[PDB]
Amino acid sequence: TQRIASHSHVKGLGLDESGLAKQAASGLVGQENAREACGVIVELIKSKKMAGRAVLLAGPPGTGKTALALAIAQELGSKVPFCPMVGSEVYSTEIKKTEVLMENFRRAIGLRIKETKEVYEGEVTELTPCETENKTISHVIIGLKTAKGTKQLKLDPSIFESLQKERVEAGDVIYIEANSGAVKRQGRCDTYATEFDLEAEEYVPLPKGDVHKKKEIIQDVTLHDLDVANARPQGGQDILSMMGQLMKPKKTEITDKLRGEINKVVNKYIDQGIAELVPGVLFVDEVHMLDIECFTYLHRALESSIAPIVIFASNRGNCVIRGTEDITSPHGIPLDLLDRVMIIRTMLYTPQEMKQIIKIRAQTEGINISEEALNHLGEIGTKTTLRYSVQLLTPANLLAKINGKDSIEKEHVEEISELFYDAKSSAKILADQQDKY
Amino acid sequence: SGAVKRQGRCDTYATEFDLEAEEYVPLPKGDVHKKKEIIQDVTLHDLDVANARPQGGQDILSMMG
Amino acid sequence: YCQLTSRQKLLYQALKNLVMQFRKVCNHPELFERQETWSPFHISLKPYHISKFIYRHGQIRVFNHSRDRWLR
Amino acid sequence: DVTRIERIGAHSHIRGLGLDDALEPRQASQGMVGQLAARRAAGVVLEMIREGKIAGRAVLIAGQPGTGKTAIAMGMAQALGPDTPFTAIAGSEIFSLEMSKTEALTQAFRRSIGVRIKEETEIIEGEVVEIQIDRSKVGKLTLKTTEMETIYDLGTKMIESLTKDKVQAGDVITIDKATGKISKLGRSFTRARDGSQTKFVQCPDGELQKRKEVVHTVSLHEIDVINSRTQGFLALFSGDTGEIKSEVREQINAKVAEWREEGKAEIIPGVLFIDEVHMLDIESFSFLNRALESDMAPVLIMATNRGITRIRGTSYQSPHGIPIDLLDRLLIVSTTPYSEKDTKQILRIRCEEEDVEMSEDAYTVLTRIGLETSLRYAIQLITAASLVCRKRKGTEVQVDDIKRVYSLFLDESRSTQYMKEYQDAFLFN
Amino acid sequence: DVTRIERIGAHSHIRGLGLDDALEPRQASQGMVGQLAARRAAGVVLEMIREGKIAGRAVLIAGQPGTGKTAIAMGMAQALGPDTPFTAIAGSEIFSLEMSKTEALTQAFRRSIGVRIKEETEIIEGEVVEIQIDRPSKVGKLTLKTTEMETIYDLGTKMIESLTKDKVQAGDVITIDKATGKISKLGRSFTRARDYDAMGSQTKFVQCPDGELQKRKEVVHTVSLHEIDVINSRTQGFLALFSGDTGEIKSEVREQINAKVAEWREEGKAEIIPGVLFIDEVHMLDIESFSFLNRALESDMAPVLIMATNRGITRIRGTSYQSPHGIPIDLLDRLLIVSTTPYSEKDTKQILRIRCEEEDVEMSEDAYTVLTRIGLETSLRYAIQLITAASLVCRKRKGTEVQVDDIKRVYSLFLDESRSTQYMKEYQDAFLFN
Amino acid sequence: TRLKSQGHRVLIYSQMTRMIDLLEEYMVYRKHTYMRLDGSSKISERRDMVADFQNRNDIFVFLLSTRAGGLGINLTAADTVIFYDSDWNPTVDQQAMDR
Ligand SMILES: Nc1ncnc2c1ncn2[C@@H]1O[C@H](COP(=O)(O)OP(=O)(O)O)[C@@H](O)[C@H]1O
Ligand SMILES: Nc1ncnc2c1ncn2[C@@H]1O[C@H](COP(=O)(O)OP(=O)(O)O)[C@@H](O)[C@H]1O
Ligand SMILES: Nc1ncnc2c1ncn2[C@@H]1O[C@H](COP(=O)(O)OP(=O)(O)O)[C@@H](O)[C@H]1O
Repeated sequence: TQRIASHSHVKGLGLDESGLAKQAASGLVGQENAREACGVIVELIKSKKMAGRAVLLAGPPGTGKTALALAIAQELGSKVPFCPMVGSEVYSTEIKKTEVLMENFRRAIGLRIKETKEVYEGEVTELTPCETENKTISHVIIGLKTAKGTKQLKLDPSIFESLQKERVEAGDVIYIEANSGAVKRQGRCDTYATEFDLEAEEYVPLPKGDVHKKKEIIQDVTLHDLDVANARPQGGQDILSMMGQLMKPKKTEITDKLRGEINKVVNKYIDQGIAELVPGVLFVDEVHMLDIECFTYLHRALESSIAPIVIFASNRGNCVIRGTEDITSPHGIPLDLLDRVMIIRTMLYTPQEMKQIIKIRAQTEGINISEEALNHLGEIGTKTTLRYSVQLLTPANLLAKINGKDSIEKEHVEEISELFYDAKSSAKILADQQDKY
Repeated sequence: SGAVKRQGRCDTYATEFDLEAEEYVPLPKGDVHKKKEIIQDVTLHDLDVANARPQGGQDILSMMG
Repeated sequence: YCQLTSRQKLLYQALKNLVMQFRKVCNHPELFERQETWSPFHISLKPYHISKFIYRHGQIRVFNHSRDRWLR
Repeated sequence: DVTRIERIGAHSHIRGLGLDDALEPRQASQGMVGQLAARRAAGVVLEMIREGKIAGRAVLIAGQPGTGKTAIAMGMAQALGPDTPFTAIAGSEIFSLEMSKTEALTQAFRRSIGVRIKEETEIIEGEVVEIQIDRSKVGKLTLKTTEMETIYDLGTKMIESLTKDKVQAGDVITIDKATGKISKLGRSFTRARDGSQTKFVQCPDGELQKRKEVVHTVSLHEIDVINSRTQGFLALFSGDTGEIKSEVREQINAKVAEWREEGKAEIIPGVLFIDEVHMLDIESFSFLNRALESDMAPVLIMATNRGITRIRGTSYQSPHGIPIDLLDRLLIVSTTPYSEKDTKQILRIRCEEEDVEMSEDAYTVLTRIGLETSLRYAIQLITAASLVCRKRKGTEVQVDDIKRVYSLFLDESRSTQYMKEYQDAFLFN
Repeated sequence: DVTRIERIGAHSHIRGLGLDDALEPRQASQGMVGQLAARRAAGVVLEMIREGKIAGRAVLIAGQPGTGKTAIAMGMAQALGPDTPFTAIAGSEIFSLEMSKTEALTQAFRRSIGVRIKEETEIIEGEVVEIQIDRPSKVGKLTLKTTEMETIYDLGTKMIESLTKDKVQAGDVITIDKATGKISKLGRSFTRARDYDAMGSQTKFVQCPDGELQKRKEVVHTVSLHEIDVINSRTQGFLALFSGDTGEIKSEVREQINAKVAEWREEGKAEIIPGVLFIDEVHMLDIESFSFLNRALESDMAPVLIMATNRGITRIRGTSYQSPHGIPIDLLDRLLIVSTTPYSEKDTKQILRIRCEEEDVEMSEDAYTVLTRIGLETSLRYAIQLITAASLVCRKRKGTEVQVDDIKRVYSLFLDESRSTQYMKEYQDAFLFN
Repeated sequence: TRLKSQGHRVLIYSQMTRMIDLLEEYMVYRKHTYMRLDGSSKISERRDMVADFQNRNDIFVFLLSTRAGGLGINLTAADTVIFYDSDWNPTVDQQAMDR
């Protein structure tokens, strides 16, 4: 089955129709003000009429900021593209640090495109090139045989170059498209498999239906994928496109002229109405790790009119800005960007609310825990941390499977908590032996 | 220099075809052969650059370049 | 007794959001398309436009071509 | 109803820069309110660039954070007018591993300046009634327009171009007499009867064959890339080009100077714009001086929000985050903060731009929020307030809903106050 | 006398964790001795990995230098079994000038997870009787012989191109795949190759096969997610795997690979198995890789990982503030800490006794007193090196039993780090950059 | 596949004709010979297909429908019968299995 994930049990924000936050819903408890605050945010993203908005999440580590981000990601649905990003990902040797942040917007915004394609496919009965004086091939003559009928068509020397590229021979089934110009080969027909007792080529049955068929194909592509396709000529029918296809795909920066041309052609597609554009959501975790230069570019980036909504996550308080060497700023974010972003306050969980999280996670892991072990795990959790009691669930279940008990017991929790060490106790032990370290 | 450039087909031949791809220009005025005096100055850096690495600018029509 | 699949659950649940087509689609996905030919999306960009003057006087090889002869 | 690529931003609520023939700014014009002296100086700079008789001059914009000088800069860019070179860059964008900082800044100075060249070419366009081809190959076609009807004969190359792209009866196309590329613009309504049916275009009018003058503006960086690389379109669009030799650029400068001496073409100075220049390296800070001292240089404007701050790379504290060498090279225009009376006007025009209906108590309390806190925070409050009003189903925003949004989102100062209480639990306080 | 590529090593003698079915630690088993707490915890993580129902978990091991923190990881590594994937990486290995550290981390996480795929193919194996080819398309026949049955098959165009490309002549035992199309020549027949042309080529000989000519075989393989991502990212990049030139793979391709692998798991043709990622001396890793590791561990495909920390209360590289174990509180609190108790005097004698059976060196009873005292005053590693060199000098004296005088000889030849520091203090003024 | 090591006769009863066509297209790629029985082909082709079932080579299975396969006659060599689903009629399973 599916591997259990830490955030897998979170199905969303768990909000009612009035916008208020229920006590326990969608696998989330507490943070009523945060969830109720996000209830307007999901209505903004679903409204789509506003852009260039950034919402910062401020809270202690382990308070579910990332759970709120992924909860919004699950609340908006699968149609709304959601792009996670970490502050350490923007550093790359191939491209500049700014190009990553600029490409994350095109990768955030999604686009739905409907493409009408005309298809010519079937068995090839005869293929011959024409000969014209300059010994050059001006035209190609290829007949097509199908169960419905036979029709002879003429092809261009480029399509013939793709056929000879695919090693197409008489008696094989091929796939030909017009607008794209690419040529595919399905394989040899099954009727000829009897002449050879042993053959390397696999056989496919003869397809059915008319040779020429026009069909609509709805595909979802991202403006970053379009931006890379227009950036480098990886695909194509050109021999240089084949050589570049053999070359290594290193990352390169995209010019603002190409970006503006993309805005032009996509704007024309919107004016035609064939393409449907949907806004994306860009998530940034560990924003305090981002450089002051990345924030400097984020000034113009967030002020951009086409920028999708960006959510930030800050788990730290006042800290020195990266690269400044002197000035320290609240939440690791300088006052310039911090003035623009919208801050959401997150509060620590209460001792009563922690036990419910321990119970929900214990049920998610598939473990049966008695009320005594639940109260003990809650007690030690409030003594140290929630993450510790969350991590103590599985090993105690393992000891239960070893001893044969159907449920966890106070001796199992006591033995597991005896084996594992808390960060506070370990940090206290490091003081006595610190001289030996 | 020994270079060869093609300006286009003569204007007198433009009336035979109603549609022709080749452009047409009038007969250029002036002598067939013109003697002029040109003094060209070339820095050492351009020479050392062209001779430093293989030029590869012989034929732009090549796909490998 | 055979359990259903993701295609049967999506086709059965999404259809209720003739009714005999559900009874015919319960055992196998005949109504919905299980196997459909897929091809990557091809995009063509407007070719670059360069002026005639930019073609004649555009390149720097035509000005230094004699100087480049002296380089050879 | 369809969502365009552009959406309402901070600078998008204003269109153009309101001015007068006497250069006396109105209180509210072209969406902008206040800053009479700032709009007057920016208007003087705009008239200078529109004159374009000089080159290599810099002017700096200074002001407190939240004064909207970036908004007056983008509004000046909108009021600049079409068909004029403009470039917007940031101080942090010039840093790249692919290209050097000097080649990137110089590349920006190249993209800013541009050249306008006018030509003339013979292009045929119209509806094609019939096409006949006999296989060398000889064929004739009929080109019909509303005014006149003509018949043409094709050569070998024209027959090849016709057999390359098949054209049916009565199709409006554009045939170029120079390159030979045949492009089909559309299909006639009556002739297209009896297919894909992609588009329909009416029969053209006027003379069939005309000589059109093409006005085409090219960029110096564009020409430089085209000449340097084998294919300058693949170099520029691919982004692989970098570290272009300065000798080729100098030769191109001399050739453009020869073009201006011939007078066949003209050069149009561009407008460079730099954002967040308070933090920048002394290499670029020093290179701007010589780049402006060059013969042909575009007119640039730079924005610095911060005040006196230590520059990057040195331990010296420069005034306005810029060294005195660059400060003395340009003129500074300072902007004053917005008045309380102008705050509610900005809020009202943002209600008209964002299509939000609020009350006078809403404008009053939000004006108090503009007095105690920056206006940007209020502009961020109303946007989330409209949605809460929609959830309340009311046709007008209420102060209670504004209190709900104000309870949902907190100011940076408030988050600092709570972060002072929880700061010990936070990491690396 | 034959020496393999593997040689005796510090952690190489451990054959496993030495655990019972109850998972309770045994004092001496599978080459490991002592430290019942960390042995039991290692049993918990081994049983957990063998369960494989939970993903995205991190286990940390801390203790004093010389407590066997690496010996435990090698114990679970050898006790995990060959069929389960295991990966051991170091913090300095993920640092590279070609690719980013975070990309190397993604290669580690996607590298630890193994994928097992089974393949059933019908191949033809027999001795060639005759080979005939007709070239005008070339059409020829191939006659084969086996002890059970003699067969005759017809060859196609691609088949003749493959055989002629492989230089196949009559009298060679070959293996042909019908579906794949590959041909592999195993050898030649003794009797059929006894009479050959005057060329006289001597290469190899293989006996005639028996049984059915065409048989169905099952060959199982395992492919890494990083391997598939490199192959499909480089567009026929099979050479880039061994070349290592690939880097900075796009994330969209990785996402599509994850979705396609999930679809393969739904189909049941391919199976996914968990894997272990061992990291030693993680305290020197940059804090950026920690911030990326905390959020990157939340993925469903993120395997469980095990880190080790030698020291504690030390500032992180790139930051001026000290943190416990050189790790931020987010990660340190994000994973569980397992402390290792320092070894005692009683266990040292048994550890030194393991080298007697491992290295096949007979040790006298009087050598364990002085050698054990050297193990108490100095490092157990220096005690093991003293055992090795003591056995070398023992062979130099040609004795079967170890003598104390030889151990005194080695102790006179090699000095402890503290002693080298003591002499380095006397000669330190003459030394450079004192 | 478990019946392949056995090698008995297998008959498939399908109420929908499209499922029989998809069963023929899926069974054609498995190199498994079979025949389809429906109300489409003529009584001559159905008579030849029914008369060719005696000592049939390489064909271990047969395709049938509710009414068409449950029409009449008999299958002598048929043993294993598999029903795709119910025919929504009483006794139709016993009558279809009677063939
Ligand atoms: N309100 C909540 N209800 C249920 N589970 C929660 C809640 N908040 C946090 N969690 C769980 O706690 C775990 C750790 O949270 P974490 O991501 O460390 O929070 P933060 O991102 O604020 O540091 C998450 O896997 C999440 O599922
Ligand atoms: N003339 C104006 N009229 C109305 N609003 C303005 C004007 N100038 C600036 N603003 C407001 O200021 C905001 C942007 O301010 P910004 O340019 O970031 O200030 P600063 O340049 O000091 O950082 C916009 O949201 C806009 O609504
Ligand atoms: N449990 C054990 N059983 C046998 N030998 C051990 C054990 N633990 C450590 N050793 C021995 O101690 C020597 C040094 O261990 P070392 O690698 O310094 O431990 P650590 O990695 O915890 O510092 C190794 O050569 C190893 O043979």
